This record gives sequence, C-alpha cells and structure tokens, in this order.
Amino acid sequence: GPETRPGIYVLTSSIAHWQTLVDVARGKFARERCSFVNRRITRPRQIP
Amino acid sequence: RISALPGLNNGQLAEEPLSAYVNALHDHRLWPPFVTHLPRNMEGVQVVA
Amino acid sequence: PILSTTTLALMETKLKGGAGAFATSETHFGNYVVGEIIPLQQSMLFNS
Amino acid sequence: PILSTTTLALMETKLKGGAGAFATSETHFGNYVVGEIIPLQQSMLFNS
Amino acid sequence: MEANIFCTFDHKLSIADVGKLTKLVAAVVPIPQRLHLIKHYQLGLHQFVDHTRGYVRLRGLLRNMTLTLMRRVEGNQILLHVPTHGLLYTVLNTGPVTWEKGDALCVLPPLFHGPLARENLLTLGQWELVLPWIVPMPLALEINQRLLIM
Amino acid sequence: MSLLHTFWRLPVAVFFEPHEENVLRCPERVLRRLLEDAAVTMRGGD
Amino acid sequence: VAVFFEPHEENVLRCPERVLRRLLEDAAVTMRGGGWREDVLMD
Amino acid sequence: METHLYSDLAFEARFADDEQLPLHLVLDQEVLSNEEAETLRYVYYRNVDSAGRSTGRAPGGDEDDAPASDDAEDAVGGDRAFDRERRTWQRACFRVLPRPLELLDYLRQSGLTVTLEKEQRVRMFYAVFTTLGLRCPDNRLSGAQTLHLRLVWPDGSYRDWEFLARDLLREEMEANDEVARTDEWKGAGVSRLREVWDVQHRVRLRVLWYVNSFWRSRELSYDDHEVELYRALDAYRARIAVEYVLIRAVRDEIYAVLRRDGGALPQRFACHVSRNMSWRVVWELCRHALALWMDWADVRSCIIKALTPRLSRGAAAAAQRARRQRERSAPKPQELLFGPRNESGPPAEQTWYADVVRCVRAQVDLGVEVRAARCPRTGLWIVRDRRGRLRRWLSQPEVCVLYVTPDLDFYWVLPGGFAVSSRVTLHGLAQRALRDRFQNFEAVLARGMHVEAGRQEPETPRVSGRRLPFD
Amino acid sequence: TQNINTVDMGLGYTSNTCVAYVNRVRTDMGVRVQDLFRVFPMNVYRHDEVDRWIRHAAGVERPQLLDTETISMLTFGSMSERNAAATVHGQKAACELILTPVTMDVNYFKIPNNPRGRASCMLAVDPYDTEAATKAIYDHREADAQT
Amino acid sequence: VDRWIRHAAGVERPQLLDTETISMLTFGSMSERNAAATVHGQKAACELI
Amino acid sequence: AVQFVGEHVKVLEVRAPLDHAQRQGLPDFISRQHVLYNGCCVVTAPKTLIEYSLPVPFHRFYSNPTICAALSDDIKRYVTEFPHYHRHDGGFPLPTAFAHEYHNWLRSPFSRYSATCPNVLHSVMTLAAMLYKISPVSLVLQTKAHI
Amino acid sequence: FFFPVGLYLPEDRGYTTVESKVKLNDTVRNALPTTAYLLNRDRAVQKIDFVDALKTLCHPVLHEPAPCLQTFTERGPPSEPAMQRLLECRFQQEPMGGAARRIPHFYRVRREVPRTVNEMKQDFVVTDFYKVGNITLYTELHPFFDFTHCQENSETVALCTPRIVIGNLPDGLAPGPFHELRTWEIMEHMRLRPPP
Amino acid sequence: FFFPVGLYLPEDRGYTTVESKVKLNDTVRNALPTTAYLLNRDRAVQKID
Repeated sequence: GPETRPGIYVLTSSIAHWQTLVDVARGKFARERCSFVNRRITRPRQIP
Repeated sequence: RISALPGLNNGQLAEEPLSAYVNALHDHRLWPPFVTHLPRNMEGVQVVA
Repeated sequence: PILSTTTLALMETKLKGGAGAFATSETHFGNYVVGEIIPLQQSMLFNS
Repeated sequence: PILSTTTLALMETKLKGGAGAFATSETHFGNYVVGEIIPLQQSMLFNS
Repeated sequence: MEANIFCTFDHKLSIADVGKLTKLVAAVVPIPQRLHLIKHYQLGLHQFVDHTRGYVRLRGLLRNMTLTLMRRVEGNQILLHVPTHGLLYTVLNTGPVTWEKGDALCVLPPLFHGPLARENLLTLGQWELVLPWIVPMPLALEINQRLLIM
Repeated sequence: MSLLHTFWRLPVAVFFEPHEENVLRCPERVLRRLLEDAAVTMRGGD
Repeated sequence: VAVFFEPHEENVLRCPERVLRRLLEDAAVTMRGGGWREDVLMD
Repeated sequence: METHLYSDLAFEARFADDEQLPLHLVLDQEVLSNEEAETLRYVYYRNVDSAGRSTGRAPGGDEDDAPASDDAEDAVGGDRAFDRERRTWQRACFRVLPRPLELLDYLRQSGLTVTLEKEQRVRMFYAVFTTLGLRCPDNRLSGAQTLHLRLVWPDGSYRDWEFLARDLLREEMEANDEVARTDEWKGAGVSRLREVWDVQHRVRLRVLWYVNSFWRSRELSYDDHEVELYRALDAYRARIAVEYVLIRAVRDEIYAVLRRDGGALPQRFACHVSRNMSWRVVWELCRHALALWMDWADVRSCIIKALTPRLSRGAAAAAQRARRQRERSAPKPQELLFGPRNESGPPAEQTWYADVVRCVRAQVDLGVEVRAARCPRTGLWIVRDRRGRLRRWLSQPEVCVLYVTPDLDFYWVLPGGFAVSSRVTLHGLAQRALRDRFQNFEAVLARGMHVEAGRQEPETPRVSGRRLPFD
Repeated sequence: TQNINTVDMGLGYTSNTCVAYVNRVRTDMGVRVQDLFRVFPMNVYRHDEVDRWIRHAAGVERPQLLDTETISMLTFGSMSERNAAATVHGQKAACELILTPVTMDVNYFKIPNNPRGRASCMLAVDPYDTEAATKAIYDHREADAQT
Repeated sequence: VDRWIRHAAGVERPQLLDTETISMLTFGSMSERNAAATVHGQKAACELI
Repeated sequence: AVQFVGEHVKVLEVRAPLDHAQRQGLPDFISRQHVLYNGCCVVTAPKTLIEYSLPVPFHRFYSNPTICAALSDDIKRYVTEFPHYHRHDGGFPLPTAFAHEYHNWLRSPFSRYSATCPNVLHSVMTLAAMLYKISPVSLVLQTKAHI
Repeated sequence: FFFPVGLYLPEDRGYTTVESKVKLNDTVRNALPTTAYLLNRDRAVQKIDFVDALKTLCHPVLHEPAPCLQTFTERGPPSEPAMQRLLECRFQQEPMGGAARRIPHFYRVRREVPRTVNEMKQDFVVTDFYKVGNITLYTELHPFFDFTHCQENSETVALCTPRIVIGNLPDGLAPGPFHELRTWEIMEHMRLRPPP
Repeated sequence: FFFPVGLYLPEDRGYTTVESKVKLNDTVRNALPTTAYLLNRDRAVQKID
C-alpha cells in the first residue's frame, strides 16, 4: 500500500546460524521481497 | 443394475460420473467391439483409421 | 497365529466352549476359525 | 503305516481329537484315514 | 547448558587408538545435536561426508553444527567440552593451514592438500574421525568467493 | 553344384550346444517353406 | 551324424549367373524408378 | 505464467540487437509424455529463413556448403563445424506444470484476464510454458520462415519439430505513484489461443497471445510470396531427405560391389557351413531381405547411428591420435629399457550397430548395438550381444544383416557369414546438411550437476506431479 | 562416579534366563489399521480433485513436507499422530496390511509362518554365504524351505 | 519329445564326458546339490510303485 | 433399404489414457483397442454370400477359427497346418496389428472364462461383474458397499 | 501376530466339521467371507472390514508400480533354458489403413506364434499356481499390474501395463467360481438374489 | 513307512462311520480322491498329488 505496514513477530527456531535462518526467512517472506522491489519500481522517489 | 452401484453412484468426480469409476461398462473409454455410431463422448479418446 | 473367525457363530461357539477351545481351528464350508498356538487369550493374560 | 488322509476334513478331525486320535483309521464313503501303528507323531517325538 | 558431552565408543579401542585419541586433546570436533550423551558415529563430519553431493552441501551442514573441544579420553569415553563465548581456550590445528597472531578463524570442510595422504585418523571399522579445517578469515572468504564465482 | 568353395577339403563333426558357435544347419524342407513364405510376404509388401 | 566345414578367410560362395542377372535387374529398376521416400513425405 | 512475462521483457530489452519477436507457447500431452515433461532439461529453438539458411551462420554462405569428406581425420569439419552448428541454436526459458489442469482456469487463477473470442476449455495432463523468438530480420516478417523447437532430456537426447511462420501468423498477422509493467501485463491479459501444427503434422501445440506484448507496438509488416514458400518447401525437402539419400548410397554401394565381384562372396563371419545345402534359396532369401531392408529402413538405421559419433567434437583429434598410434615407428632398445611403456592399442572388441532383417515375418530391427571381435584361429568376426552372448542370427537361413563399423565400413551378411564389404560414402551430402541434422547435443551447466567434467552426477533433477513439491 | 568392570568366567554360557510370568499386555490387540498417509506424508494423486476425494473418503489429512536435512540434523523426530482424547485400552497395535491372493490356503495361517509367503530364517543357511541367502529368500525357481 | 518331457517335469539335460561317465557308472556321484536353506532336515525321498 | 448403403468394413484403433484415478501409476499408458465399423457380428459362415464376405478376426470373442476357415482359404490352410490353433479359448493368433494383448482392456482370463461357462443368465452377470475396475476410488465405492 | 481377511476357500473341496454346532442362514454374505472377527485386549469381539483398511488400501504407494518395474528390469531377463520360451514375444504397431483386407496375408505365412506370458499364466490350477513349476511366477509382482519381458528391436525389454478391471487377475489367484460367487454377492446386495 | 494315494474304494460296498462328524459337499472332486494329506516332522500338514 501507500503507507508501509510493519509486521512484528517473535520466532522460535532450532537454527542459530544466521545465514541459514535468513535463507529460511527469505523463503517464508518472498511476497514481501517482491513487494520491496516493486516499491522500488512504483515509487522511485522514496528509498526504503 | 448389477454393473453400477446405484446407492453410492451419487456424485461426479473429475467431470465424470461415479459409476464410470466403478465398472468399465460405464467408462466411455471402453468401446463395444462392433460400432454403428461414434459415441457422444470422446474426451480423451483418439480414433485411428 | 491369533484367534480369528469369519462369522460370529464360530466365535460364539469358541467363547462358550470349555477350556482349550481357542486352540482348535475348524471349518464350516466357506467359513473358518484359526486357533491360537499358545493360550494367550484363552487363559494366560487373564488368569493373572 | 503312517497317518495319511484323502481329505482335509478328516485331517481336521484328527487335529481336533484327543490323545490316540491318530492311531484310529476310519473312513467316509470314498475317503479314508490310515492311522499310524506307533504314536510317533502323536506323542513320541513331541513329549520331550 | 550441557557444558560437557560424553562420547561413548562401541568399538573397543586398542592401545594405538587411545594414544592417538589422547594426542588429539583440544582439537575442535563438531557434534550435530548438542546432547549430553552421544555415540561415536555422531562425532565428526563422517556422518555427512559424501563426494557425489557437493562441497556447498557439507558446508551448509557444518555451519549449523555444534563445535566442541576434545578432553581426556578414558575407557570407551572421550568427554567433549563445549566452549563458551568470551572465554579463552587452547585449540589444535590438525589442518595444514598456517596461523599468524591476531587471526580470526572460521570453520570449513577440509580441502584437498597436495600430498593426498591427509592423515586418516581413527578408522574404527569404516567410521573415521574426519575433522573440519579451522581456517583464518582471509582464506575462508577467498574460498567462499571463488566457489560463488564458479 | 558345389556352389560353395571351401578352403578345407574335409569336413568335421561339430559338437557342443548351438550357443557356443554358429553352425548353418537347415534341411531342404524348411528352406523351401521359408522361401515360399518370404515370397508371400514380398507380395504383401502414380 | 553330420559334418560341417569350419570357417576360413578363403572359402567363398558363388552366385549363379541367372541369380546375379536378377539382382542387377532389380538394382537398375530401383535406381531408375525414383521411388524415393522423401518424395512421399513431401507429397 | 511468469516465464511468458519474463521472456516478453527479455526479448524487449534485446529487440534492437536481435530483432526477435517473442512467441509464447504452451505444450501438453499432444507433444510430449509425462516422463519427458517431468525430466525435461532444456528447450532450444532455431530460426531458418525462406532459403533454408539458419540465422546463426554467415548471411551469404558458409564453408560448410562443401561436401563431406569420408575421412576420419576430417570428421566432416571437426571442431569448427561443430561450433558453427552449436552457435545456431538458442536456449529458451521454460516451466513445467506437472499436474492436470485446464488452461483457461489456470490463467484466470493467476493474475491474468482472459477474453477469448469463444470460451472453449482445453484440458491438459501437464503443461510446459516456454517462449521462443522468431526473427524478423527487419521490421518485416515472412510467412516462409520456419522455426525449429528442440526439447532435450538429461541423458542428452533431443527431439526436433519444425513449423513455418505462416502457420503461426496465419491469423495473427492476417488481421494486422507509478504503474508497473507487471500489473498492466496481468490486467491487459490474453486474447487469442491458437493451435499450430508442425510442417509434417506430427505434433500440435498452442500459441498464446497477449495484448500487452511489445509485439503490438511495433506495427512491423508481414508478407508471404508464393515463390518464397516454394523455395522454403524445397529447402525443407532437402532437410528431411538427408537420411534417405545415405540409405540409397549404401544400397547402390551394395549393388555396385555385387556387380564388381561377380556375386562371389567371401566369408567374413564365423559359421560352420555345409556344401550339401540349397544355397540358391539362400540367394533368393538374400534378394527378399535386401528389398525388405529398403522397404523398412529409417532414420534409426545403423548408418545414422554410426555417423553420429563422428560428428562429435572430439572425433577428429582422436582419429588423428589413432592414426599416429598405428603408424608409430618400432621402438628402439633404449626406449624399451629406459623409457615409458607404449600406449595400449585398440581393444580387441569394437562397438558396432546393425540392421537385422528377417524375411519370414517381415520385420526389420534398426538401432541394434553389437560387439565385434576377430577370433584368434581365423581372422573372421564374432558378433556378440552386448551382454556378452554370441549372436545366433548368422545361423538362421531367413535373416540377413547389415553392419556398419565405427570407421564407416559396412558389411552385408547372408546366412553362413558370407558378406559384401564396402564403405559408406558421404560425398552426396553437404557438410552442413549432415552436420546440422545429426550433431549430438552437448550440455551447458545447470542445476544439480558437477562443475568438474566426468563426475558421476547425483540424483537427476525432476519436477514431480505425484509428490508434494520440496522447498 | 564409580567404575565397574566385569569378567565372564565361563567357557560357555554361565547364566540363562526365562520369561516366567506375564502380567498384562501393554497394547490393545486391536484391528485398527496403520495410517499410510502418515507414514508417506508427501504423496498426492496427480489430479488434485481425485486426491481431495480420496482424502475425504478416508479420515486422512492434507500432505506434509518432510524435514530438511539441516532440520532433521537439528531435530530428532516429528510424530504426526497426536494422542487421542481417551485411551481405555492400551497402546494402539496398528495393523500393517499386505495384499494376498484370495486363493492362498488357510493351512498356512494356522501354524507360525513368515507372513510374506517364504521362509527367511538365516539359521537354515550356511553362515556368511550371501548368494545362498539371496537364493533362499528371493529365488522363486527353487522350493521354499518351510513348505 | 525328450526335451518337451524334461521341460514339463522340470528336469535338465544330461551333461556328460567319457571319464565322468566312467566314474558315474562305476561308483556314482552326489549329483544332486543341497538346497539353499534346510529347515526340515534331510529330504526323505518317497519312491513310488 | 439400399438407399442408405454406407461403406465397406473398417477396423479402427481406439487410444485412451485411463481415468484420473487409474492414470496415477504409469501415467503414460495409452490403452489401445480395436473395433469393427461397417461390419457384422456373425455366428455362421454365410454360404450364399461367400464370394462377397471376408472374415475379420479382431477380438478374443470374435475370432472363431471355424467361421474364418470356412470364409477364407489362407486361414483354412493355416488351421490345417496347426490343428491346435482350431480352438476357441482365445488362443487363435490374431493378426499382428490386432495382437496387442497387454494394452487391451479384456485379456486372457475373460476368454478362458467364457470358453467353458454355461450359457445362462448368471454367466452374463458375472462377465459384467468381472469388469469392476481396479481404481482406488472404485475400492472406496465397492468397500463402502461391503462387496 | 498375523491373520487373514477375506480368503475364499475352494468350493470343489469344501467341507464342514461343525455341522452339529452351528447353522448359518443361506445367504451370500454368509457364503463369502469378507469380515474377520477377533478378541480384544479384554475378550470383547472386534471386527475388521475392508472399510477400515482404506487408510492403507487407498494410499498412492499401493497403486504405483515404478519401483516394481525398476526391480524387475534390474534383475534382468531369466537365463534358465526353460524361461527362454517365456521371453519370446513380439508386439508391433501396424497401421490400420488396409488392415481388414490383409488379414489373409498374415495367415498365408504358415508359421506359428508364441503364447504371451499372460496366456500361459492361465493354464495353472489354483493349487499348482504356487508351485515351483509355475515358471511365470517371476512376473506376478503386483495385484493391479501386468509384467512381462518381450522382444523389442532384437533385445529383451521389460513391459508393465495395468490391469484395468478386476477380471484381468489370473485364474490361479481369482478363479472363475470366485468371480461367480462374488457376482451372487453383488446381486444379493441389489435385492436380485432370485433374479427375474 | 508306506502309504497309498489315489485308491478307489468299492462303491458297491461303500459306508461311513463319521457321518455325524464330517460333511463333504456333493462334488466328484470330493468323491474321487487324487490327493493324500500327511504331517511334517512338525505337526504341520503337507500334501502330495
């Protein structure tokens, strides 16, 4: 949307290595990644 | 009467009637050995002359 | 082998026969009883 | 002679019978049982 | 936490096994699970080593494992110790890499070193003590970089 | 007549099962039958 | 029992003159007819 | 769906350099089977013009226009000809949907809007979505151009179809904050769905047309002359004729050798023979077999499968190494004592392919692999089954065989092992014709394969319709 | 900690045991069938509507991904069958079903036998003879050793 | 006929040589191999009149 | 009635993948099946029209060597050469085009059954029951009927 | 423990040893065993039908023969001389174009044709189907599917194809009398126990 | 040991002493025996044809 909407979470995971955790977090949050790049396209004057 | 299961026939699955899943007599893919007309239904059936 | 019957008639006649009835298998045309090789359900796990 | 039958029904009766069932040799109309003359299979090889 | 881990051996260890396992005190060995009692098959990288699958797979398994320092071996027990953050330990480099003072060290699967002998250790049956390489950061990110560029 | 020319002047009696070595046994009856069957297949073959 | 000549690099099968003539007649007809299969496919 | 969108954007970003327009295709059980759909590795496409000329080659002509060589030293051009062929194919993006679907419902359940002229449903056990580019060499597109589609599988096997641009454009050309291209692509949607066959009417595939494509904006021209279609048909005729002209070359060679020798056939294969036999009926069976082999020979004949490994890039260099090895000078005593030991020569057993033709019930087997070795006692050949078992068909009176050795020597064998022997001549075929028709595919690296060559690759990639997909 | 070492002082077996008494059976001795949709959780029918119909005819649930190699390395199980609300009888003795020709004789079921239809007890085979073992259990051109 | 009978009864063709035959006819041989697994002891073979 | 004449006899080949429940294992099995068009089912060899009638043995149930042998000389010679082929249990070889048993719907058990079965109603009914399908959805439907 | 459900005992050798002890109504549900009865952990009667088996019977693993075919192929064709008569089969797609007119040409060649493995599989009676002499047994791998070796391009290849209908099971594993009794069961279900 | 298989008992003097104990359904396969049943070296049943 026009305004950024934050989603706040508290996660429990068996992973402690950061790169593995961020891989799985990217796997879960892919729609937000596409939203981030789309935001870069559709509102070029704003820089997230 | 024997061929289908009229009590349980009561639905369709994947566009086909349930009796067609029970017995070959009701599957349109099985043809009579002697033909006088093409069947009304030829969903996946290919005829080769 | 474990005690098994096709009909409730054969289990019924086993269940009201004397001691040692479970061990014998017997046929009634198309139906059968399969008796148990050790008296596990006849006596052993109940007399204790 | 050794215990042998021409039908499974007579073998079933021999296996349901008590002691000395094997040593008796009867017949149905065209079917017969022959009974072992010493009780090897009945008791001798299994009493231990 | 489980500050100490008991590793029990199912193969009876000869004199030579206990000797070479004693010389390895303070070596860095990984465990998959972080449990108080483990069996010797779970010790080391041998559970995962598989050359048809690639180097990146074993890298991914290793970077998630729990690392321990070997202590005194007794009869069929090896007694692994987990280090804790901010404390000071003596560590052993079985790897052929050189360490200079002040280096920052990373854990990676072993590489192929020229002589090809590589010193197989503790071949109990067809298990083996495959230890990782403790590598300083420059070489570590050099291998990661080259692997990514390939 | 003698349509095959052979290097050796004497034949030998060949032993062993036909899966060890190749030998061309065929009586003339079988050959005539095969010839006519091939003829009808060739007939079965702007 | 029966007897068979064992194989060699030198033994040879002759073709009767009529059979050879028939072979060559078939060959000339085949070469001249132009019954080429690609022509059938494109037809 | 996403493959079509990405490929449209990709062909737009490349249009000025390439002048290739994006053609969006969907494949189903009418073009490929379920196993081939699940295990598909690559899709490649090729453009050839109204004169039969591929767009990867020089625009006027090529040194591959010269005839072939018959030399193993040359291998029909060697590495350079191979590289000129490989440059001619271009790789396409593709995605497989491996579970049964109905196409229009799939497009609507995605973001697209569908407004077809008539709402006829098409149902398909699986779908492969891929985009091919047909080359408008200017802002002009001809109907006589043909486009080739190639589907390739992990073992390196490929399947080629070809359809001409007239079939594809028969209707489509005959009628001719800030927004994101993705949202308007989805909103503008699809409005066309057309079924296209290849030239030989073997395979049907559907073409999908989008109204947001950059294809619409260009207003380039299309035309089909009669003479251009005529020449394109002639080039196609020359394309498919390549295996049959080789078959006829072998047939004429057999008849020419038979005329030259006078019908005297020497024994070249081991089989104990009897004089007291009607060898004349064997000659008659030979006639019937040699007619029937022409009746049933095909692309999968032994001759094509023998020439195919010659076209591989390694072949010329390996042949030159072998030539050096066989003609190497005898070693001096010093080399034997002090130097390295000599290279082992060719192994006693060779790999061949054969065509086994039985007359009694007309049947011909074509892609047959056999192992051949010369028995020590007499230098005749022993042909064995690739499981190591002696082949028995030399002893059957109603079967003749045509073998082609890896060096393109052919034998035609009668019952008894008496054979016609000569060489397959490739000179009737231009180097390009053979080379483009039968060159083996060489794989580019992809998911799940070793960077190092020669490794035993792990479990091959698959997209599964029967299992919940892993991630 | 106290260290204990034991040395067996016989040249044969010096101890022997017996199962003298049975107190109770921990399992329910039931006829509840094993849930193959829990054992093989990923498998679906190719046509989705057929898959959902088959799910509904049985009492089974939607398919599940297995553990990743990393997660199966960090965790030691899943146990997708939760406990039932009440447990009157003991543990569920889930029956595994193998399909049988309707003509298999009942005399086979009456004595103890291998339920796969052929003997496999290796006490009948020469030790460390692997080809004899494979032949005994899988070769169907030589007789089963039991019947 | 011999081949048909032997295939029906499940019997193999005789394999012989002159010295093997000499030993077979003079003294006999253990020409029947053991089973892959023995559960019931020796084969007490029944002979039929 | 001649005004409705129609054409000469044809044999057609029918190809069909199975339904979505039977297609799941071996998805690429395209069944094949042969039918007679502009043809007749005959129980006798026509005497008067023999010069104009030719036999088409094309099925397990419709390849009687007697009618074929009386109608064509080549089949008569074939059967005289091979008298064991003069039999009606489905063993008479069909031509190579029609001989694809493994891809047919009705195979050897059907012809073997109808060879001996008494000519009464229950044999018809049990031929109909023999065509119950092996699909898993058919397992649900038959099993819920307690058949 | 192990117990069967639904076995059909041979009617041609059938017998009763408990006639004086039980008497079952003359219905087909009494004739054809389709339910089994057992004792519970405490001696209650418990019952298993095929209805309860669906959590196994309907899983896709039972209905997929790819592992069966891979193991069948890797074992390779049999090598024993007796089995050699079993592999010799040849299936070939002819066109349908002129098929009806060239049938006599097939029979003009007076050669005999091998029996298919499924045609040989019917000769064995119920009791000798299971013996060693059933050389076809190596093909009986799966109730729902047919396995065979056949000649294709002068090699031995493996072919798998599904039995679409229940009747395609061989006589040794689902005999004619069984199919007839099961038909009587279906008719009694439909209240046609005496038919019209 | 010795035992018979396949004998034919005289129908003109047939009789039974186990009528009350055994009942064989009316079938010639039951009437004319061709099989013998015996016990193993366990108490298991075995068959000869």
